[PDB]
Amino acid sequence: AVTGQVDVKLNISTGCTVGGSQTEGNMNKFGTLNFGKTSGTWNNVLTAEVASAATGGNISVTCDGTDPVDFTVAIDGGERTDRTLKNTASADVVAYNVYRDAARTNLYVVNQPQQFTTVSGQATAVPIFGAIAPNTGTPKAQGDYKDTLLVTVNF
Amino acid sequence: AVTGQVDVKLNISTGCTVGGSQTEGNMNKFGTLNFGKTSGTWNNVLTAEVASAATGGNISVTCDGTDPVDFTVAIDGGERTDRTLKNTASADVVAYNVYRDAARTNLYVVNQPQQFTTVSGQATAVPIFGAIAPNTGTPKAQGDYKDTLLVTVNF
Amino acid sequence: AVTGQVDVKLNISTGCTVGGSQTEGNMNKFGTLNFGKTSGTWNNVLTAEVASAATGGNISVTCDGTDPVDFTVAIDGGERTDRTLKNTASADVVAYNVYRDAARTNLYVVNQPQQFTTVSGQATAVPIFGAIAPNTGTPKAQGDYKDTLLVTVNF
Amino acid sequence: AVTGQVDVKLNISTGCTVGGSQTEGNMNKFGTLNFGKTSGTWNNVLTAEVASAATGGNISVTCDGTDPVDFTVAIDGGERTDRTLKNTASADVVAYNVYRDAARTNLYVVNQPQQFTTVSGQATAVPIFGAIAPNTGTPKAQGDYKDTLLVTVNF
Repeated sequence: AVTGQVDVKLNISTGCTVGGSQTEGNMNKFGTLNFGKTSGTWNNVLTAEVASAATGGNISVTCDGTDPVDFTVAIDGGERTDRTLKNTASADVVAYNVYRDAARTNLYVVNQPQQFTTVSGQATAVPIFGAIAPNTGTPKAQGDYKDTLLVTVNF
Repeated sequence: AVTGQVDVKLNISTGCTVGGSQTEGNMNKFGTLNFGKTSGTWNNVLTAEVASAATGGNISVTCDGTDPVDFTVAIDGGERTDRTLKNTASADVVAYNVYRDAARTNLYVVNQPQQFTTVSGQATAVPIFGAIAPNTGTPKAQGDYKDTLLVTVNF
Repeated sequence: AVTGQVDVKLNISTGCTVGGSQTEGNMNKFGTLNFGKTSGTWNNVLTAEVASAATGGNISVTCDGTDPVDFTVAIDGGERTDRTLKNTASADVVAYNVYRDAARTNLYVVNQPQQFTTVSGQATAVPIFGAIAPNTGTPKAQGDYKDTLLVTVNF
Repeated sequence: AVTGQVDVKLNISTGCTVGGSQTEGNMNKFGTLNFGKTSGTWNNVLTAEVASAATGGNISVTCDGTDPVDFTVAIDGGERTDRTLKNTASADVVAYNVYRDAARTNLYVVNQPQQFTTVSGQATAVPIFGAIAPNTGTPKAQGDYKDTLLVTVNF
């Protein structure tokens, strides 16, 4: 019998809120990274942007304050922690990655706070740009591949 | 701490691929819209066609299927979202537009899926015809003007 | 082309001057009406006096003459013309008013010359007493609320 | 025509409020310092405490916050600026003073911020102890003597 304590805390004072999300039960549904349909072996880098579940556009984070606030954005490694989509039925995997800029260069490194700014009376967008490498080796099995990345807007 | 979910998806079954592109790092380099050299004030509409980065000709989209597939083409508004080329050093801008037909009539409207057909055993070309209005007012500063339009072949 | 005339005039002879002001560029900075810090919903009437920008005390108007001079004081309605402070970022407003006497009774009516006396070898103070009504309804958003009342010492 | 600017400000964020007051029109009525009845020449120091206009007891200042807040209290010199009560009809004056502690030692010096503490979930009382010197010289005229001290709770 090892009984222990867990201090719970919350500082209600002046915070920042994330728009574009829908409450799926008790977990915020931020959006979808829909690469679309594809064949077994694709030569072009499959690429799609996150579509917020609430509006359809990009996640719009706004801060409830007057002065500028510097908030951070961190995305985790997905269900299996290595950013791989898994086929619903078979065990095939599809490696992918999420970048922050339009040219697939600034990668949202696993469990890292990619910095962000937010200004007076405005909603800043959180671009989560997906990208998949060209698979020109083995044709992955037919079906639907999925993953649930947990995006962590933290301060 | 606002943690949220982003569902990632990919339907590997029977897709369409875009030829004529080169993988620039992790972003597909589709081509170049080279208007060429010009003077400060041009009276003629400057006009050039996209040159695929892989072959030099037009982007050739082919679909990996037997039955005809109807795929769409969407081009965005460029780096600044208003189709303006920017001088590398100064802040001068050069407004332009991309059309689909040879007579500069069917405009690729910003973020719009201009429809396209593709047939059995064939590669369909994606004509991205550039066009710039005659500037007979103020002479833009010397140098190189650039823009990076993101073409979005989606299904 | 409607060209018209604007007669400019100035009577240099024997005038009155306002002390306690600092020249902000080409506009006389008379002072500050600092109500201080407050919570979303205040039950007490928030009340503060003008603090001259030059000395810190009350605006001291003196007249350059020997015989008594009767000069007037007029304050306008603020930036939006209805005496409301505006949040720097959001569009929330905070209604207020400026009175002349210590008991918040003699109101400086919008664009009205509240009379004043000035005597031999003396500086008369211009009490601009601010007052804000008790807001016990809706909590205004966090941040800084501002307004710039133009005080018009005229003869 | 000397037109000038008066910057108005208010920081709505997390403030402190004063209880025990009643809004007399647009001016907070804090209380009454009632020395009571007296004869022309009194040998004993006349002494009474402030009675809040809202409850009848002492002014109870509470701060709308969790952590302790250090607020200040400043009282001015009365209507004539020398702490003298004036007869309603005649010009006789009665010098007095307001102290902070029960032994008439810690004087609320004119226009001075006598410091104060306020703690979690509590209302701190503001003791305004009045005191009048023994007049054993000239008998002041009959009638009612009054004064209106402006108490300034500031942060």
